[PDB]
Order: sequence, then C-alpha cells, then structure tokens
Amino acid sequence: MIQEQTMLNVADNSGARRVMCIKVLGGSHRRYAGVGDIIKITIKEAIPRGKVKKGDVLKAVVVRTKKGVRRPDGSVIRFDGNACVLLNNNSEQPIGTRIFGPVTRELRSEKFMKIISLAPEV
Amino acid sequence: AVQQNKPTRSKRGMRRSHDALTAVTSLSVDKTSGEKHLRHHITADGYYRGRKVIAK
Amino acid sequence: MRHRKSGRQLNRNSSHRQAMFRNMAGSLVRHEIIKTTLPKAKELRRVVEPLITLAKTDSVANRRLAFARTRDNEIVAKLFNELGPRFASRAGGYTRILKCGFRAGDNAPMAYIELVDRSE
Amino acid sequence: SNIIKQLEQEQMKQDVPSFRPGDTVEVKVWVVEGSKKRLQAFEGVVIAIRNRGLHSAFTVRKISNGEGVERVFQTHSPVVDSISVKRRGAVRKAKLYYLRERTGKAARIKERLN
Amino acid sequence: MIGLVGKKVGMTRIFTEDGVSIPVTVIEVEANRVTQVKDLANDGYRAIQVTTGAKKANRVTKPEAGHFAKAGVEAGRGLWEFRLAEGEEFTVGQSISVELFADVKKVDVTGTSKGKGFAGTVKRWNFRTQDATHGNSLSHRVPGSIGQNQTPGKVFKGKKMAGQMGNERVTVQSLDVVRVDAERNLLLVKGAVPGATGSDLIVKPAVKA
Amino acid sequence: AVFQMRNVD
RNA sequence: GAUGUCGGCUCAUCACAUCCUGGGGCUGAAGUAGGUCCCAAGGGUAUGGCUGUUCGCCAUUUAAAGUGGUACGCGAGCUGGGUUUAGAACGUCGUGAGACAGUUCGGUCCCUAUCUGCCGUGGGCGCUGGAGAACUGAGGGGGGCUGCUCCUAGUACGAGAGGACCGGAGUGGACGCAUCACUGGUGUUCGGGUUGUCAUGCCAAUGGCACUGCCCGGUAGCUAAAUGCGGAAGAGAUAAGUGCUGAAAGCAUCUAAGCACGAAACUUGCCCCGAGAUGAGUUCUCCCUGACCCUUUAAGGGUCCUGAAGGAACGUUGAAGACGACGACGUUGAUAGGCCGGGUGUGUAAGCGCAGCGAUGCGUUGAGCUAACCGGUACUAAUGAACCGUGAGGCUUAACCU
RNA sequence: UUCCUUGUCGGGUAAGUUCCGACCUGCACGAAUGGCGUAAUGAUGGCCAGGCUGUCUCCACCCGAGACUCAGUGAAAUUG
RNA sequence: CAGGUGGUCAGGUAGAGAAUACCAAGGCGCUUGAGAGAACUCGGGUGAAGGAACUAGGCAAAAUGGUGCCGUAACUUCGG
RNA sequence: GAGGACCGAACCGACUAAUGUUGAAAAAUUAGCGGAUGACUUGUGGCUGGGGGUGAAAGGCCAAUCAAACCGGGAGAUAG
Ligand SMILES: CC[C@H]1OC(=O)[C@H](C)[C@@H](O[C@H]2C[C@@](C)(OC)[C@@H](O)[C@H](C)O2)[C@H](C)[C@@H](O[C@@H]2O[C@H](C)C[C@H](N(C)C)[C@H]2O)[C@](C)(O)C[C@@H](C)C(=O)[C@H](C)[C@@H](O)[C@]1(C)O
Repeated sequence: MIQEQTMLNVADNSGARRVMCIKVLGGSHRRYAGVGDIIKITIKEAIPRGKVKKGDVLKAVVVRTKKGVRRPDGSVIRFDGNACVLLNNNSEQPIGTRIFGPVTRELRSEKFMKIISLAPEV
Repeated sequence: AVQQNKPTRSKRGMRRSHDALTAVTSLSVDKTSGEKHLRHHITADGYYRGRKVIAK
Repeated sequence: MRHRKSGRQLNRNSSHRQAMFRNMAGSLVRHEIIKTTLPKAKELRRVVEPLITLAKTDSVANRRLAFARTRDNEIVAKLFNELGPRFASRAGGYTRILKCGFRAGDNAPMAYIELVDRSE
Repeated sequence: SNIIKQLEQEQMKQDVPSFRPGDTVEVKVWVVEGSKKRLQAFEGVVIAIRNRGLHSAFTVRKISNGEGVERVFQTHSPVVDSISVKRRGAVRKAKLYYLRERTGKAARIKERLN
Repeated sequence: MIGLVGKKVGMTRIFTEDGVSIPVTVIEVEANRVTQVKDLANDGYRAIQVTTGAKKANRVTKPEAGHFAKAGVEAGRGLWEFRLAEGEEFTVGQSISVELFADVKKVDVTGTSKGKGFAGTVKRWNFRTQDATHGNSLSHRVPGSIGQNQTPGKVFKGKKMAGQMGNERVTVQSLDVVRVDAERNLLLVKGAVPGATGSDLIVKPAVKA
Repeated sequence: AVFQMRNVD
C-alpha cells in the first residue's frame, strides 16, 4: 500500500539504496498504489559506483508490498517490506541488470516481461 | 441561546399537551385471594397466579 | 449500535461487575431469595445458574473452579453437598423472576428472585 | 444455518492431513504461467491456523532470498494441492506472529518427536 | 418479467473449477402463489399479488385470512406485488416457482438495509473529521458550518445532516446469479445483498442491460 | 471576573 | 445604549464571461495535435516545498487542476499564525515623554437553543360505519465524472515521420450504495503468560489491586484498508449546426406555408420517499341485523341490554430502537435466559504418578476452560381475564337490478 | 537593524519568502546610549535529522463520565 | 465549596528513598438514584499500510526511562 | 568534602496542552515542567500610610479595586 512520502527498499542493482515515493502516478486524486502500479520516486540514498546518484528523480514500478498482492482464491502473498525496481523515466524498462527478490505474478503485463525474467522464484 | 421574546401562556400549554399522564388500567383480580393487582406483578400479600410464594 | 450484544453495562465499570455480581450471587445462595432491581435480576440468572450446573458433578477440580467465583467457602459448601443433588434431573430453570412493584426511593423496578425449591 | 452448513460441507475436501502450527509444511500451488499450468512448490513453517469450516485457511511463512514471504491458503481451495508435513514440531501458543520480527537462528523450532 | 419474494439465509461461497473464489449469498425461495390477479378493468392495471411462507394459524387475522380464503389457500407470512410483463397472463392461485430464474442472467435483489440507528454526520455522508488538535476544542466529528450568512439566512432543504441511517428500502442493481437449485429452492446470487440475516427479500430481474 | 483587554480594531 | 475584523479547517449553494467532458462553424484545419467563435452548468474541476498569507513561484501529476457571487460565504461551527492592548529590544524620528501600513520575541477566543430554518422520529385529528392489508403515483429528492489499452488499422490521410474520424470490447482512478463470506482491525464480557503485594490457616491451587498491572492472542457484533453493484443504453421534444421543397424577389434562399436530422443540458427511463395529493383516490377482505323515555322535534338528549372485527395496554423481546415507533413471541407455545450437543478461541487444566539435589520436564492429554455463534430442548419467565373500540352507518341526483 | 526584497551566489530539499555561509549596492551597524568573539548554561527564537508515533491520508472499534428515559429536588441570562 | 492552612507521630514487603505499588493500625465508599447502551462531548485503550504527507509551528500524543560494565567527538575559561 | 554544583520527593514556583468559561473554583484541576544547601522556604511578632509607602523595576503591589487605596465631608461639584 504505497503512498506519498513512503520509503521503499531498492529491488535491483541500480546502485540506489534508499528511495521515497514523492508522487503516485495514474489518475486524479489518487492515493494508494502497489502490486505493479508505476510510481515516480526520489533517490534519498545510493552507493557511489551505482548508475544512479542521490537526488535523482525517475519513475519506478512497485514489486513487493507489506499489504501483499491479493488473489482470486482469496489468498494473499504478504512480504516483510516494500520494494521497487527503477524503470527508465523516458520509456519504462528496468535500469538494473539484476532484480533481487521474488517478483509477484501480477507483473505479467508485456512491459514488465524484462523484470520477471530475472529472479528465478515466482 | 435565549428567547428574543416572551411566549404566550397559550404556546406554553400546547407544549404541555404531551405531558399528560395516562392511567395503566391494567389491574387484575387474584385467582385465589381475589385482591386487585397489576398484571404480571405479585400481590402485596405475596400471592401470584394463585400459588403461595414469598409469604412475607 | 449494540447488534447481537449480550449483558448490560448497568452504568458501572466491568471491574465492579466482576465483583458486584460476585457477592450478590452468594447472597442469593445463603438465603435462597434476595430482593433486587429487575434489570439486575435478569443479569443474576446468567451467574448463579451456571454455578449450579458445576455442582451437578462433584470432583476435586470443580470445587476449585467454584472457588475462583463467589470467593466464599461457606457458599460453595452448600453447593455439591446440598444444592447439587437437590435439583437432580432438572436442567435449567433453577430460579425465577418475580416483579414486586416499584421502589419508593426512586421508582426503581423491584423484582424478587428465588430458588425453585426453597426448603429452609 | 442448516441450509448453509449443508452447502459448505459438500464442497469440503475429505483428504486434509492434521498438522500442528509451527510445523514445516510444503504447500503445492497450481498456477497459470500465461499458458501451461505448471505446479509450483511452497515449503514453509505455519504461523497461524484459522479454522472456520469451509472458510478455513492458514498462513505459511517462508524466508527466501532475504526478507520472508508469508502466504495464506484456503484449505478447500482448488488452487492448493498436496499439504505434506515435511517436519514434525511443536511450540506453545498456536499463533506465531512474534516470529515475524525474529530472524536467522532466532527462528528455530524444536521437533515434537512424539 | 416478474420478480419473486426471497429470504436472506447467510453469505457463503461457491468454488469454481478454475479455482477462482466467487462469493455468494444463500437465499431460500419457497414457491409464490397468486392470491389475486389485478387488471385494467376491476383494478385499473394488470398485476399479480403473491405470498409465501407459513404464518401461524392463530395469529392470522380474519380480515387477512378472508383474503386468502378467496384464493382458497392457506395464508402466507406476508404479501407482495409484482408488475406484469404485459405478455404474461397468470391464473389466480397459480404456484409460481424459482425455475423462472434459470434464464434471468442478472437480477436486482431488493432488501431492507440494516438499522444503524441515529448517526452522526460523519457516518451518514462520509464527512471527514476536523483537526484532532492544534488548539481545537469541542469540535471534531461535528458538521461545523451549515450555511452562509444573511443571504438565504436559512439552511437549504435536503442538506446533508446527521439523522436516521439504514432501516429503509434499497435495491442493488444487476447482481449476477450463479446456481438455481429448485430442489432446495436456493438462489445463489453473486456478491453481498442488502438486508439482515433472516429478513424478507424481493429479487427481481435487472432492468439494466 | 469581568476581565479587561482592549477592543483595538 | 457594539454589525467580531485576513487566512486556514469543515460545510457548501448559485451564476456562465465554459478549465475538462459534449454538440458545431471557420481556419494561414493533410493526419496527430491546435487556433478562434457559437451552443451547453449534467457531472467533475490536484498533492506538496517556501511564506500568517489569498496570491505567487517551484517540484510532479491530471481528461482539467475554471473565473466569481454568497457580510472579499461560513468564529451563538473550529483555529488565533496575521493584524490589533498592557512586556521588551533594534533601526529611524524627537532635548524629552513617546511615535513608526518598519521589524523581532511573548500574549484567557464567552453563551445549557425561544422562534424561523434544516436532519430525523412520534402524538392527535380528518379523509363521513369501523377495522386489516395490498396499493395506484400527483409531486419531490438522489444518481449523471473519466482515463488507459485493444479491435477496426498500422487502414483512410501523408513525402517521410506520424497517425485517426464513426463503431465495438476490456480494464483502472475518483465517487456513491450495500455487505462481513474472505483478507484485517477492535473485541476491558474468552483463554493463557508473567511482575510486585495482599488475602484464602499453610504446601499446592486461585482471587483482589496496581491504566484491562503489563501483555500475547481471540468468538459474535461493528468496521475498511476488505468485495459486490451503480454512472448507461433507448425514447421524446430541442440549442448551436446541417438540410429538402419553395415563393415574396421569373433567379436565388433551411422558412415566410411545409418537411428531415441534431448535445453529457431539458422531458422520461434508473433508485428512494410518497393520497395531510384536504383534488385526503382505488382494490381485496373482515365485524356489528336488541328494548323505552325526555327535550326548543332532529345529523336531538339519554337509560337498560349488548362490547364484535380489530387495536391498545402488560409480559418475553429483537442484526428495530435516544424516547415514542417498528418486527416477532405470550402455555394449542422456541420470544428471552438457562440447558444438551456442536463449533470457535485459548494451546497440554486441577489432581496423581514418574525423572531430577533443584528450578523444571514427561505421562494422564489437543487436555481443561469456552462470552455475544449454530443445531435441539418448555427447565424457568411470558396468568384466565379485564381495557379501548359497538349495535348496519346523512342529504341530493343519476345509472342499474333483463 | 536592509525600504527596495523572496538582493545575488553557494549549501540543504523532487521543490526552501524561513535556515546556514559569503558578497557589500550598510534606505537607516558601530565601539561603555559599548563593538566583536565566546566554553558552559536556557520551561528562550529559527532551521535540519535519527528514533517515535492516529498529527495526517481516513478514521475504525472498545472501556468509563454526561447526553437519553423514569423518579426526587429545582435554576439562569433574556423577554414591547 | 475538587481551593488555601504551621509543627509533631513515621508499621510490613519490594525499592536508593518520606518516590511508587500492595497491606497493618485506623478512617472512609465523598447527601440524589434507578435504568437505556444514539449522536456528540469529556477522560482512556488498541489499530492494518504509510511515518510529519497534519499544522502558523513535531501542538498534543507516542517514545526514551533502572543498575553494573565497555566506550565516548568538535570545542573549551582545561572544571567541562 | 568544596559548590548561588547534578538527578530527584516534601516544600516552593507556575512553562505547555486539554477540561472548565452563569465552572467544584470571582484563575482551579489533570498530564508533563523549573528550583530544591540556597540570591532557599516558612511559622510567629513588629516597621515603612495616599502624590505617600515598597519594588532584583512590571508604573507592579499597598486587604478580590491602584498612571495615585479606602471611608466620611466640601457636595445636590461641574456637564454647552
Ligand atoms: C469568560 C467569559 C467572558 O467572555 C470572554 O472572556 C470572551 C472570550 C470575551 O472576548 C474577549 C476575547 C476577544 C478576542 O473576543 C473573543 C476580544 O475581542 C474581546 C474584547 O474580549 C467576551 C465575549 C467579550 O465580548 C466581546 O466584546 C467585544 C468588544 C465585541 C464582541 N462582539 C462584537 C462579537 C464580544 O464578543 C467581552 C468584552 O469580554 C464581553 C464583556 C461583556 C465582558 O467583559 C464579560 C463580562 C466577559 O467577562 C465574559 C463574556 O463573561
């Protein structure tokens, strides 16, 4: 259940360490976001040799949530913490060469195909 | 939070119209002792539905 | 909005209801009859009656479970040893409500409550 | 009431093994992969059972590649398959929410061995 | 077409072969019978009156009992009207059944909403609460301003305000139906429906397409 | 209590 | 012989000089996307950073982040940051006390609702004999937003790049309604752990108090963050607009006679209220078929005999309820409590035995305890009655009783 | 203390009329009406951050006291 | 009348203590009650996701909290 | 064992917030706070008397009133 001013753990080797969800993309007066919804985020922290530096602003996709992703059978896959992959701001597609952690099944949506190919679980 | 004017005694009386009491008129004769008492209530002598109870 | 709730707050904190119904339950046993307000009298039926059910079968364990309630050895002694067998085959209906007019002190709904047998 | 319970019991499966909470339990899960319906395993210690007849379900925590992954599963759902108990065990208090904070060696559970 | 009287039993679910879990609300529907057939002649419009269930033989009043006596059949627990589909023509006393619901596809399950009792402005119209602090006093869940000043100088009619909530007729539209078990008189409409458990219900086909 | 203050508009 | 004064919170209502969506004209309109103007107020019409600020700038969204009225809406609704007292200081002015739409720090925001108005809920009476239900719908309110993606189609268009009009399908954001079945929260009335102390004579076992002592859970119920549905389609008459025929005016012209299309606006459809709709309506059903005086002699005043349908009162009550009301039950009986069985929660009681120097463990044992759940049960509490309400129901006219 | 003014530049933040540093074009700083600096101290002013949280997004439920009903006593401001 | 009023007497357990909790001696349940379990208000508990996005302002709540030991920077008037 | 030393009850003080605003109270209560071996606090009894007193200075305080207390008198002051 991502919202404004929410810290998220980085989900890939983009070189970012800590990030925050400054804005929630996708519709007027929108509040919550998650599962796989795009969110632009500031980079509050990053390792020195990484592709990204602190204070950078670019769109990113949620991959994991503490709330978890709901399923038609009523099952839900909760995670210990939130995470997101840094998509390119210009035209999607992840920047990092490796996405850590088990991405959820809901990412299956054409554009996110590059992300799910990495990380063997789920 | 206070009146700008003094109400008529007539206006005061209409408000009192719902204040009137109504007699229950539900008293019932005892099956045994025959003394009058309210329905679904024991007699002062302790009789109730003709059986002896309380005895005080 | 209540909705399918049971019991009554009776303008008192639950810590007192754990006590006020604890002592009154023993008073009903000691004299086999007590005078009390009608709303409270119905509340009493859910207290003393289960205690009578505990008396239906004597055991070392049940004697202590009764001790956790009422907190009087003199009251529980009447249980099992006396009140236990006396109801025998009967299941429930250990006591009955009997309204007895309204109290003079503030028009409070008085209502007698008493055991089915009364043999003292 | 009776109309409800009769409708529920008919849908209930009769092949569910008993299991104590805190036991390690694999949970097979059928899932679409955009085509083929390949089955996938999901082993993990149970942390909270919630029996509600047909509505019954239980959480299955698993610590994978860092942060743990909890997943509830309906007992009678078509999606779930085998519910084998890979490891006998026992813990006091059927709920195990406190384990969510504990990590690594802290997550140990002794075998029930009986 | 005509609807039929129903009765809430309790929400459940029906598992599907694909493994999707679709919620449903059990609704028993004893077969309705037409106590009287309204018409443009004697009544000024064509319609049917129907009833179901088994009211106690002692508690039914003679003026009501004499109405069912005209139908020649034992009294139901209540009475409800359903407008005719014009092309329909039903005889008096005919036992309409739940079998009609096999082809209805979608239905509107009318029911009486639960009584929330008297409620505040927040619960009824989802008004947001004011500041919980920052010097605030005796004002949180309160409606606050309800008008302008000397202009109007009166609260507008129909203004959103605290009052009674629930305990009123409502009708969710285009609810899906799943199973139609005539043998058990079941009516497993998809999703939640208005009404307390055990309350009377009036299921009708959706006007919506 | 009456208070004091000033009505400086 | 007092109209509280900027902004913010909350709550809005109206206007159209229309921000977005809709319908068109023209274009220096290829398409995509614009410019400008007309019609149209149904709905919708940003979160933040700075500043007391409206405004403004910036960051990023969005189909768009409209302009204004409403005492520059709204302090008997809130806030007191500003301004705007009494303290003090800086700059400046004056010999001085002081002053400065110069600045900084600090500085009590009263009122139990009489009427109007509004949100709800009742009592009384009338609707012309009384009563029980189903109603007809005059009228009124509510709902009316929209992206993205796909098909058409990489087609019309275009040099390339790009990329549709009409129509269809799917899925989200915001909003409204309903619901607890799932996922969660609450659960001081359920179980367990444990600290200090007191008490039950003590071992053991329990209880009291310390925010429920501190907690860990958790039934029903309630509830969203949870899941179902809703905006429409259609039709009627139109606004701008596009016309057909056609004279005045041999031609021409959408119009003067006539005729055809045309919008989220209007009238319906959609949902709710509703015959106090005094213009008080319909339909179905039920109940009442006794004997004499008085008076100003009639819609007159009473007595005796009668008291029906039904209602009310009382009691048990309810996922109904502030109080009334409403639904259900009341001995030919499941309304409430209890009870029996089950479920659920807690997770291995008490006692005994065994192992150990001991704290503790094991066996008995998924045991004990289970509130508000479910299925059964008349054990108890809902007494027989009495009460209210009557005894055939005006005048006039017409149509019928074949 | 600077009217112009949110001076300009740099730092902090996705964005900083406040804050820190510097420039000096000091409307109208200035040396006992004391200038500048200062460890410690402060229920002092301003800003940033960690932790923490219903302050908020958005309220939800529960425990007590009033509100409500019955009984007893019984005011108030105001009022052509 | 929930305010104000000096000195003296100083039990048990835990504790550094006259703090605080439970108790002894001893004194009280505070001069209106009985119900119902609506809003709203006051006094409290908890809350999933986020953690100052609230606001004039981290206001209020929340949180930190003991003893023993390890260890502790800029700066300084060498005590901090 | 030094200190207008430190933490912290009594005691003293009254910074924040809520409640209260015809209140229980003509300034309190509740949850926090400052000082607490001293420029401390307090009991008891004196001293300074109205253009005067006193003041670590607010023109505060001098019996709930102080940019000149209260009582009585001039006084039925004057009031365009
Ligand atoms: C405890 C109870 C007191 O109330 C208050 O404290 C509130 C908070 C004051 O506002 C305080 C605080 C404040 C800011 O007002 C909120 C300030 O403006 C006034 C002067 O004093 C009031 C109401 C003031 O009225 C205000 O008078 C203004 C001149 C006009 C205004 N009216 C036009 C609307 C009116 O509200 C004023 C003067 O005190 C009223 C006079 C009659 C009093 O002295 C009375 C005896 C007060 O002691 C009091 C009412 O009992």
